[PDB]
Amino acid sequence: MKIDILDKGFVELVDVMGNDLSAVRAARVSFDEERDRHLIEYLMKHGHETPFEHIVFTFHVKAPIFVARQWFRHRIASYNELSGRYSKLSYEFYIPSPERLEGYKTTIPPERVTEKISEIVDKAYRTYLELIESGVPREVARIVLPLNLYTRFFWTVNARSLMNFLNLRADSHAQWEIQQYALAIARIFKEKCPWTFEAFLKYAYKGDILKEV
Amino acid sequence: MKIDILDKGFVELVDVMGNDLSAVRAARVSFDKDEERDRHLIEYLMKHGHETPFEHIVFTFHVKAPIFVARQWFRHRIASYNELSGRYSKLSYEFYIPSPERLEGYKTTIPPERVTEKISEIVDKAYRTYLELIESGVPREVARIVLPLNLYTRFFWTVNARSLMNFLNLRADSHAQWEIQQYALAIARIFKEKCPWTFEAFLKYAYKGDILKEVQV
Amino acid sequence: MKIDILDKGFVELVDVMGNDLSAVRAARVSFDMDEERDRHLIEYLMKHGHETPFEHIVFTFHVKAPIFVARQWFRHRIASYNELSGRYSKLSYEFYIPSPERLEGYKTTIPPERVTEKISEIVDKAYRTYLELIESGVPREVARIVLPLNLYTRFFWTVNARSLMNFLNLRADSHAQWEIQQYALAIARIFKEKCPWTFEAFLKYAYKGDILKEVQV
Amino acid sequence: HHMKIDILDKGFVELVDVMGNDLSAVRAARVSFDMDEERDRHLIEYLMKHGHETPFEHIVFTFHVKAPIFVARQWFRHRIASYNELSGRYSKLSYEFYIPSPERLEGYKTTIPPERVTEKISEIVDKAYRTYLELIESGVPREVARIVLPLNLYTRFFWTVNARSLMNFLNLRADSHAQWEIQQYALAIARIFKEKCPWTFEAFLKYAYKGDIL
Ligand SMILES: O=c1ccn([C@H]2C[C@H](O)[C@@H](COP(=O)(O)O)O2)c(=O)[nH]1
Ligand SMILES: O=c1ccn([C@H]2C[C@H](O)[C@@H](COP(=O)(O)O)O2)c(=O)[nH]1
Ligand SMILES: O=c1ccn([C@H]2C[C@H](O)[C@@H](COP(=O)(O)O)O2)c(=O)[nH]1
Ligand SMILES: O=c1ccn([C@H]2C[C@H](O)[C@@H](COP(=O)(O)O)O2)c(=O)[nH]1
Repeated sequence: MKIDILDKGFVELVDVMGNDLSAVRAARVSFDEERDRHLIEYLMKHGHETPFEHIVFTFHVKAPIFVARQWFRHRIASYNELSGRYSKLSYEFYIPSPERLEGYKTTIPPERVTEKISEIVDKAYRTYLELIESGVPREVARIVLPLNLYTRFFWTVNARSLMNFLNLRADSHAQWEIQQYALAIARIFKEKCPWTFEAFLKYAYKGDILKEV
Repeated sequence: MKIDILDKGFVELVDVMGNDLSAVRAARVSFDKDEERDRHLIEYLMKHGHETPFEHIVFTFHVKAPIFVARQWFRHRIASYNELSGRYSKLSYEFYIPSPERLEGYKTTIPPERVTEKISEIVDKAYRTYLELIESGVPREVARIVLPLNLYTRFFWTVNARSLMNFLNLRADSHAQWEIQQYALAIARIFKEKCPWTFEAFLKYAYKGDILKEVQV
Repeated sequence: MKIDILDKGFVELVDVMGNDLSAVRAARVSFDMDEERDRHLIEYLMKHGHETPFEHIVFTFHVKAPIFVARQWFRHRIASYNELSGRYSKLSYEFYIPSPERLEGYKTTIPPERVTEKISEIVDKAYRTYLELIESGVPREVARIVLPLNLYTRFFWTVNARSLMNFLNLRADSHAQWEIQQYALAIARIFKEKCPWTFEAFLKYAYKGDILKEVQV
Repeated sequence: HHMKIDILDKGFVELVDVMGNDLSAVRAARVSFDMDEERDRHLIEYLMKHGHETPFEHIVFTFHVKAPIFVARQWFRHRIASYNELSGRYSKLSYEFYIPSPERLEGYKTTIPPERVTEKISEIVDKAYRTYLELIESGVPREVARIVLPLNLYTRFFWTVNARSLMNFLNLRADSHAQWEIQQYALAIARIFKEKCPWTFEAFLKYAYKGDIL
């Protein structure tokens, strides 16, 4: 299962451990859908979230560094990112679409903003390649690359922690770009743990965009 | 996979996510096998202290053990726990009674046999009043306070590979109480079975303990 | 600053780093940044869910409590602990003996004075056997298993303000066992005494328990 | 408090607050045994020797750091810590970037002279910043306009970390195998750690420090 985000990014499921029943089982400490469904809802409305920690996912994410810097602030998880200082960086940058400026009245046409961003990316990237060819080590040359440069990482997180992620990132106050990734994460999560997801939206979700998608 | 520990405890594998290759893919940041090179990478990561890739291998265990063992176990914070509630459940007549062989190598003023008898007696008495209290109408959360530390409890433990190795370093060591050493050995066996390459690399480059290299599996 | 809990327990403040303004500094950095606004800033953070700035306030408490209380307390993983060892020290004769009032509000087949009496009996027999075992040469780590969960233990707790507020939401709640509720009240008071604005803001916008909105400090 | 060390061309590491010291570790450790300058210190060495690191968690520090984003990203990977950072989506970012000096290139035979590399990095940074300012004045949201800024832009953050976690940070960053720039900041953190917790620090170097530059 893979979901494309922004112009060249993505979120794909690598592996998963357990399902809704994993939480049920842990809550009873042992080893009827209606009996289980109801327990899941019971645990969710009373704030008993530890049972949901026994469900874990591993995602493979392709995102712009500026989205990554926000994403990595979630410490109750595991990460492994590509090493920019020990591998030639690919020519992958996030170039917003003109619809990204929609709502904002700017001095210049949104499509012009799109153009200026591409320009910087190119000059920056060329300077980079120029630096490497000259013999300047990667760890140094890449420091002139912009924040929209794409990076990839593996993310392992438990269900409780994932729900913490969505409360903060699947919300209109978060930057739009990461919101998009959050929706993708939300969808994959819903697929693997429908019961836990249903209950989350109803009693614990503090966000606002999932209640409308 | 279920292993018996002590007189009434056990270690059982509930679930597991990934294997040795999960660390390999995590380190390369590529979602796609070459034994030689994969194993070589595992050893490399273990040898240079790059433990983050191993956090992508996760286990969920179901454990039955004495409370005095759980208290030491629960000290490992990078893990998830779910234990039976004594304040929300009638506890079962199950306690750890050390075998006479447990005081072997110790000079005592009474036969090891007597120690077992003394321990078994108080336990029996303590449990007795606990029941009298329950029938009497005394709330469980209050009635169970007269129950000794050797009472058995059960929990679910979800821990990633890295954190599990750190557990082995401290518990699968002769300096840890004998009773928890037994559980760590059981953990190690299951760990060895699921991630053989990582385990071997662990023993070879990072394990700080002293028993996992003198006792098979 | 020491507060007595139960019959022989306590909550004592060992050290503290920062205060309400520590959280103010942190949050400021975000906007490249007062005075009376600082107090209003704290409410802004508390009400809109910006908890990270409070992680910069830290506490170290010295706590004496029954083991059955310590075990629930230690479940809070975002903190640091160091406790009295039952295998490295000769445990002292000190157990939690509920007062008759503890049952007040419960129909009991036997008088509260009786329940109270039965607990003491077990405690005494258990400790009795404990000393006998020790006297006989039985290692401390084994001998203590006959001791009940109402035995008092001591530990140091270092935790930040955000994690502390998390502890209060859960323990400073009538759904938690009465014994730990009492400890939570002492912790709440000390926290109120060191970070009045943060605490005040806490009860008003983020506190999810009940007892702290009816009980003072 | 007070302590401040300058790093690179425009960065720094400032000690904001500290809780406890060596004895804090001694005390915490003592509790286990229900329990002298000579003995207390011998204990700290004992704890380090055998790896009993829990006691050092009762020593906490609060730092104020100003460093380029590429260094900060590496830094934020340390999870047992608290952070608060300058927001690129909430404030107009200043014209401050890490410009490697010519000597940073020493040891490397490069086509164009080091001075030149410095020049070219300065130029690209200048164009990127001007485009950033241009889009800002044009009404483009800050969170969107700052995406054209290079990774050598300076950021600022507060860092609250305990001594054990701090020794963990040094084993990885206080090492020649880590980028030079992170090494410099790591060396600064170590200096302050040393000043405030001599015994713990000195024992660290002797029985646990897995690095090679301290
Ligand atoms: O020395 C290093 C190199 C890499 N990374 C992690 C930091 C980033 O999260 C990601 C990209 O690193 P760079 O190689 O580009 O610095 O990998 C580190 O923590 N330390
Ligand atoms: O109110 C409660 C009940 C249970 N537990 C956790 C504590 C122990 O780790 C385990 C068993 O607790 P008891 O119910 O026996 O106290 O579950 C708590 O933290 N708080
Ligand atoms: O080998 C040991 C000794 C102590 N402790 C921690 C466990 C408890 O939190 C407290 C008291 O332990 P006991 O010595 O009573 O087991 O210290 C351990 O985890 N392992
Ligand atoms: O919505 C936000 C804003 C800030 N930050 C954290 C991310 C960085 O560590 C630092 C600055 O982020 P930017 O505002 O530049 O994205 O604060 C987030 O995680 N999410």
